Amino acid sequence: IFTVRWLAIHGIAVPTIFFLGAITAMQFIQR
Amino acid sequence: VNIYGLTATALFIIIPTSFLLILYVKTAST
Amino acid sequence: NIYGLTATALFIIIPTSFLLILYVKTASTQ
Amino acid sequence: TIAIGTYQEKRTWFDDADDWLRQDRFVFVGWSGLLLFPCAYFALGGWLTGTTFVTSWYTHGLATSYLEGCNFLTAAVSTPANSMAHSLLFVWGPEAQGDFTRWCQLGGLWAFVALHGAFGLIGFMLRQFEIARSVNLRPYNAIAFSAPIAVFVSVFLIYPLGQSGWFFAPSFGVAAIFRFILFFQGFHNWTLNPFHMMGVAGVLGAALLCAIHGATVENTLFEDAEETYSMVTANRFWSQIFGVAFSNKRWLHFFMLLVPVTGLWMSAIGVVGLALNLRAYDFVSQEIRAAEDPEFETFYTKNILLNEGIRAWMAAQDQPHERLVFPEEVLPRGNAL
Amino acid sequence: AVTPSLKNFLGSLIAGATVLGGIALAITAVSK
Amino acid sequence: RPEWLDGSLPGDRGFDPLGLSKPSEFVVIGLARFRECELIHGRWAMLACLGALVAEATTGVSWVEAGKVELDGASYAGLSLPFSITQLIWIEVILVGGAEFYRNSETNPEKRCYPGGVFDPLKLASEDEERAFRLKTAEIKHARLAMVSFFGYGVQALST
Amino acid sequence: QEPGLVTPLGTLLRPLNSEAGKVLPGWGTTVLMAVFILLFAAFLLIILEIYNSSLILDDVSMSWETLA
Amino acid sequence: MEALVYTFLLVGTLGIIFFSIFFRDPPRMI
Amino acid sequence: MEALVYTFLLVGTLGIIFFSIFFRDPP
Amino acid sequence: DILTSIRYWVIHSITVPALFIAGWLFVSTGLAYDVFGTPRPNEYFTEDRQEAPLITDRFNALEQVKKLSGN
Amino acid sequence: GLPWYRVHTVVINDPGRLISVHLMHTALVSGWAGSMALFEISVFDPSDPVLNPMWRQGMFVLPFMTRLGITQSWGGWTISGETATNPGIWSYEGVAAAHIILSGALFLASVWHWTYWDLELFRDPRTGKTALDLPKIFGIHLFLSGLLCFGFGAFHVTGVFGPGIWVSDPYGLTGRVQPVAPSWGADGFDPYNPGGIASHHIAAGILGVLAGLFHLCVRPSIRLYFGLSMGSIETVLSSSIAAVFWAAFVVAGTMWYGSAATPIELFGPTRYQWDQGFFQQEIQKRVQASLAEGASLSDAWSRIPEKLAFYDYIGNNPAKGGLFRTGAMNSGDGIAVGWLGHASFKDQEGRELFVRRMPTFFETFPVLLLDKDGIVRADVPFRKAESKYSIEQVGVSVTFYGGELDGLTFTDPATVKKYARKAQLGEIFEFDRSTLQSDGVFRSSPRGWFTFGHVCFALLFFFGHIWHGARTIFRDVFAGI
Amino acid sequence: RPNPNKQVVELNRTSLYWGLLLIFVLAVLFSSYIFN
Amino acid sequence: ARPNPNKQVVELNRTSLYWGLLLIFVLAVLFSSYIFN
Ligand code: CLA
Ligand code: CLA
Ligand SMILES: CCCCCCCCCCCCCCCC(=O)OC[C@H](COP(=O)(O)OC[C@@H](O)CO)OC(=O)CCCCCCCCCCCCCCC
Ligand SMILES: CC1=C(/C=C/C(C)=C/C=C/C(C)=C/C=C/C=C(C)/C=C/C=C(C)/C=C/C2=C(C)CCCC2(C)C)C(C)(C)CCC1
Ligand SMILES: CC1=C(/C=C/C(C)=C/C=C/C(C)=C/C=C/C=C(C)/C=C/C=C(C)/C=C/C2=C(C)CCCC2(C)C)C(C)(C)CCC1
Repeated sequence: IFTVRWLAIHGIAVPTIFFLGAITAMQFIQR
Repeated sequence: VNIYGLTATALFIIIPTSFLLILYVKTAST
Repeated sequence: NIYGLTATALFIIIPTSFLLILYVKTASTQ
Repeated sequence: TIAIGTYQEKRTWFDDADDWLRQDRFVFVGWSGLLLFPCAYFALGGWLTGTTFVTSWYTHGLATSYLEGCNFLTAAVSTPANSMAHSLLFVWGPEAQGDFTRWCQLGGLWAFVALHGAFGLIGFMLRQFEIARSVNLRPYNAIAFSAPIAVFVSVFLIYPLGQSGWFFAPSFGVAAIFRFILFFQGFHNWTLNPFHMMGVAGVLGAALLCAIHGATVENTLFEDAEETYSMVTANRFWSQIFGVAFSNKRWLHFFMLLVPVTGLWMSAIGVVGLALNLRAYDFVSQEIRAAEDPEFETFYTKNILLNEGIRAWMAAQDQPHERLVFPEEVLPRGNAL
Repeated sequence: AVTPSLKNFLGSLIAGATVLGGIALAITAVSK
Repeated sequence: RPEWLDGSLPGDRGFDPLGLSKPSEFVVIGLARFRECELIHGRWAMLACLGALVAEATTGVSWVEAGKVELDGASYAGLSLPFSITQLIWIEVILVGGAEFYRNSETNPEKRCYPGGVFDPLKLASEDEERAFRLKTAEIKHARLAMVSFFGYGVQALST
Repeated sequence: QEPGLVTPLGTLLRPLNSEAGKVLPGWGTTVLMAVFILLFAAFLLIILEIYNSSLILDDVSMSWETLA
Repeated sequence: MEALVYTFLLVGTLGIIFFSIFFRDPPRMI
Repeated sequence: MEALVYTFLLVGTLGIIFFSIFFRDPP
Repeated sequence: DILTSIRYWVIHSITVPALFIAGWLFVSTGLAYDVFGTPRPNEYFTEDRQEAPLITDRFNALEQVKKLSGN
Repeated sequence: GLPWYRVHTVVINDPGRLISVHLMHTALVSGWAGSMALFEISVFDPSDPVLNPMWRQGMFVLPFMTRLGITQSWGGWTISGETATNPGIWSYEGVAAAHIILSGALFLASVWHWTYWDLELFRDPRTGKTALDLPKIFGIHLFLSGLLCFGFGAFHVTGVFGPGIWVSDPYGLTGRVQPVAPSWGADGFDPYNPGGIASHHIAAGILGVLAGLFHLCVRPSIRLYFGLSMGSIETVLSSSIAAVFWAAFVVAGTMWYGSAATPIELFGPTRYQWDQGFFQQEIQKRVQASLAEGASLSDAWSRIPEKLAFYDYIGNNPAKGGLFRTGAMNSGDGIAVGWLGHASFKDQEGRELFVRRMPTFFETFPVLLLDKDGIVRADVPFRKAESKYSIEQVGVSVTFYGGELDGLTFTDPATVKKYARKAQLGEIFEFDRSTLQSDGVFRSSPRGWFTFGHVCFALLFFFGHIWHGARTIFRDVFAGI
Repeated sequence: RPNPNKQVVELNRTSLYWGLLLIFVLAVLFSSYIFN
Repeated sequence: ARPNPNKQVVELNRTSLYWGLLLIFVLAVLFSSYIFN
């Protein structure tokens, strides 16, 4: 079900996970 | 034109006026 | 100095007179 | 139907929308939500994506992104270049002409974040109003929150509008805020403006009031409708320690409300004054006394010299659009005095 | 004469109307 | 045909798209006046149109230009008059104000719109029900025609 | 209580202030109001962008040199 | 400057006279 | 006489504080 | 209404690693530099330019930035 | 009883005394206008309108009187700088006296309306209690406002009946009151176009009278009536305060950035004209044209009017003042009395050196004489500091073209340093610093003071709008819970 | 302990008018000499 | 012309008087140095 709380949580969370993966990849590179 | 004359005149105008207004308001309220 | 001294004197005197008048009006009725 | 009042009116689309929006749930949406949620969400997203990927190698000549190696403290969302002046910098505007990459390079994210954030604060205040009306309470929270809105408007909108452009507005970052603070100290003598003095007094007094109230309530509790602490004992204690003490709960809590709001409003007025370069910079009598007599020296003169040093040693790199090249012999120095 | 800035501004107005209508239709669909 | 167009009035033509004269229900927490207003506006419109046409025909000066030459020198039908602008405006305001003030002091709207009496020299009104109504429709139609004609004249005066 | 003071000017203007609390049932003409608000917002955006040089038109120059 | 002060003093005196004449305490039980 | 007026203002503030401390109205 | 059952921890155990790998590939492949225009560590200073670039223009910014970015 | 901040709420349900207090405020405002005009005329010095304009003497009300056509005085002088013939009733003193008389009349009317308040006009015919039909009063007042706006825009600014408004050339050299023809089209929204004023006022008056008729005829809907609380008077106050600070923001922004409604000959130049080198570019273009014609340097530089060179000077920049540097500009750096000329700095080799102008944002700026390509060539070192490119070492010589000092060349390093410091600010001018005992630090233009005051008022009024809207939309709980 | 000797000062409107008139007349008379 | 029902009296207790006097004197102390310049 696409309830409002589900929408809020997913909208906050998905970019957070994407950005955390990106930042870890940045940590991998030299600088 | 001196500051002393103007300030003395202003104080003499204002301070007794304030005192009299205080007393009159006290009387009228009672 | 005349401008500043006059402004300071008026700012000290007039609002204090207003507040004192209001308080004396209040204190009359016990 | 709907009982509007004296007469009953048939329900309408608006009635259904209002009924759904005000329905109780985990996250109270309300009518204000339509304006608050999108604007605030986009402001936060823009800030994070700007600090993560977007650079400033062209607007300021500085690297201010995680991708370039910056820390959390140094990363920031830089303002657009001074060439843009006061351009609203729409992505569809003449500056970028739709190109997202060039729009990010020119620094449109700052304007995007600032505008969406200001509308988000407006929506948040409307949300406070709506919730207070729903719960049937006095909306003193909105009047309290008016002060942050005034500070944000005066610092992030009015000040750049009165200045050369958006370039001199604060940039969203931990280190950029310190740069802005030192910039005001140097070029404005902002520490001497009486309105900033009022703001400092208000904020410190608010902190003092918070600490005193918390400690006093927590130290006069009753052992266990009726109150949870003894007002009489606290009043006696503070009357015999400090000299004066509160006797009315209403007055105490209203004072707690009143102090910080007044402090911030006076600070906002001072910043508005600075926006037009109307500064409380110097005392002419002290200046002439110092000029005539070289041996006369006070702490105000030392502050003036420090401001001169700040300006001269910062302007070379802080304002690249001026293209300033100061020779070593014109830079103010202590030994040259 | 229609300058590129004016055309872009008209497109922006159309997009704003589109997003407002999207919000309105979402509210209408959910509320019903 | 609109329901509020009850007919039995000279200007009935079924033209009221916006429902200005449409009655509406009210909650607490007229056609005669509008007909009178149309009548008066139309009367002045025909007067102005006839005057403008006659002035253009006889002396030839433009109606829009009239007033500039009059202020420099007063003249009617090519004959001078010994009046200045101040006396002219004073006489005009006094006489028109008197005529107005006598005009609106009528509690009866039927006489307010249609005073008759001395203003009708010939006994044309009488008590006829058809011919009088037909001529009344003629007056209202010519009033509308004059109003639209003078609006056209005013539009053409601008941008020329 | 007793009727207030009566003055010819007051009686002349009496019909104006004699319809308090007088409303139309339903939503009335709110849709027209919304349309006009939208139009006014569009016009305000027009003039704001013109004044800000973010909307450039051929005829307008937006400069002190337009006083020529 | 001094002329303005004299004019203010005279105007104030006239105003006090006017207030005393008109805004007087109504006399009762003469 | 600037020092004089500064001192007068400071002494007035101190007097107001003293009067508020010692001449407060009873509850 | 908290639900931390195994159903949650198995349905959400596939998409989350997918997002993490997607972000890692986004940074590694070089799409991050292309999309946002951030210069690479070997492109900050080109052959013709050896200092911080300056915009110094408003309506010519687009092609000027394109020219001074090495493209 | 009412606390000290609720005293003026006794007239919240008494229309007569509300009218009385509003009349009293109007009388006070008119009296202030008259008194300020009288004081300004008493202080104003119309001797020199070139180097001592009205915006230089700290005149606030005089520019606003002059903007709409008041250009003569009973003293025998005009703001242009010519002898005044048949000044008529509408002069500066006449306007001040008229405002004073109006203030007195309004005071008397306020007294009358305060004394007699129980009027049958304010009583509801049905209930018999005090009431106001707010939509109908709004309709009447909007009708009047639209009529007045149309009249002003069609008869005053257009010059059909009125005198016109002040219009000037782009560089503010030849300006005067003229009729302004309406400009319908894409322009008019061009802020610096005077025809926009007439076109806007005519169109807005027509729309305002139409809207007044509509609001006069059509009653509001019940849903809107309850939503906006049209039965209460405080919502009117909140909405009025909202519109008021909106207008204050708009006017302050228009003043600060300049417009056709704020000519620079009445309020002074703008910060952004000094930032972008407006007058400097105009002067350079004119002198270059004169040089290309065939004239020498001296005669070409002599053709530049003193007014144009005066505008190109950082002293008149409204962003160089201070918050507590009160008074007129003349008290700041003296009274301008003459133009020395244009200073050209040349090293011993022969290269022409240009002094870098101080940015409008620095309080103190080091003086630097740059090359033609921007390379630093000379500079006065910091006080008592070892130097390598000082004036004495490089050997810079200054020569003046046009103005008071024409054809005079100086080689003494002291006077060269002095004139370099003077030219750092822009054009060099002779100043009388003894008449007014000027301090030596720049003050701010009336433009800056107006902008600062009105932005501060607008912020405070935004807070007032918030507070009064909250009070009017929460009246049930604000009834004293 | 409360003081039995407690009294209040009164000043009717006539006294206020007299005092204001007296001080303003004294100021008018002596202003010329004070300014000199 | 009759006794106006909207009749009320303003009051100001001693605490308010002290607050006002302190505010006035503190503002004067803060701004006197600036005004004298
Ligand atoms: C917004 C309205 C406005 C604006 C923009 C101006 C602008 C100006 N006025 Mg005008 N004036 C105004 C309203 C305004 N005035 C009013 C309402 C009055 C009547 C009281 C006057 C009376 C007046 C006179 C008599 C004179 C001026 C002068 C001036 C000029 C000097 C600038 C100035 O005031 O420095 C002063 C600016 C400040 C002091 C800034 C105030 C900063 C804060 C708000 C002060 C807060 C103090 C606070 C209460 C604490 C007080 C402490 C206590 C010791 C006093 C300038 C053009 C002078 C001039 O050059 O004209 C020839 C002049 O002589 N004005
Ligand atoms: C259109 C403007 C307007 C009007 C008509 C009102 C009218 C009112 N306000 Mg609102 N208000 C306004 C603007 C306005 N206000 C603004 C801009 C603010 C933000 C600062 C406020 C903030 C405000 C609060 C917080 C409160 C009110 C209250 C009131 C009511 C009582 C007035 C009062 O305080 O007693 C009379 C006030 C005094 C005697 C004190 C005056 C001392 C001032 C501060 C110093 C002197 C100023 C100087 C002489 C004049 C400055 C002129 C300047 C505006 C140009 C009254 C209905 C009160 C109310 O009814 O709430 C229950 C209340 O609590 N107002
Ligand atoms: C040994 C310790 C000695 C301590 C000495 C110092 C004590 C200071 C006492 C300050 C009293 C201030 C006036 C209170 C006026 C007064 O009577 O308040 C009375 C008030 C209590 O009010 P109520 O509760 O009775 O109010 C009832 C309601 O109906 C409202 O009236 O007390 C407070 O508000 C507490 C806030 C104190 C705020 C203190 C601020 C201190 C500012 C100091 C400024 C220094 C300037 C120096 C210049 C040189
Ligand atoms: C701009 C843009 C946009 C938008 C975007 C967005 C919306 C985004 C989002 C974004 C986001 C939404 C992001 C997020 C992020 C997040 C993050 C980045 C996080 C982080 C975290 C952290 C960092 C953590 C920390 C911690 C913790 C919590 C644990 C403990 C400890 C610590 C502290 C470590 C738009 C479309 C409009 C337009 C175009 C582009
Ligand atoms: C009765 C009459 C008369 C007389 C009249 C008169 C003479 C009047 C006057 C009047 C006046 C003579 C008025 C005045 C006024 C003034 C004012 C009203 C002022 C105000 C001010 C203000 C308000 C300010 C404030 C402030 C300050 C202080 C500074 C800045 C800040 C502020 C803003 C706060 C006669 C017999 C002839 C005739 C008949 C009638």
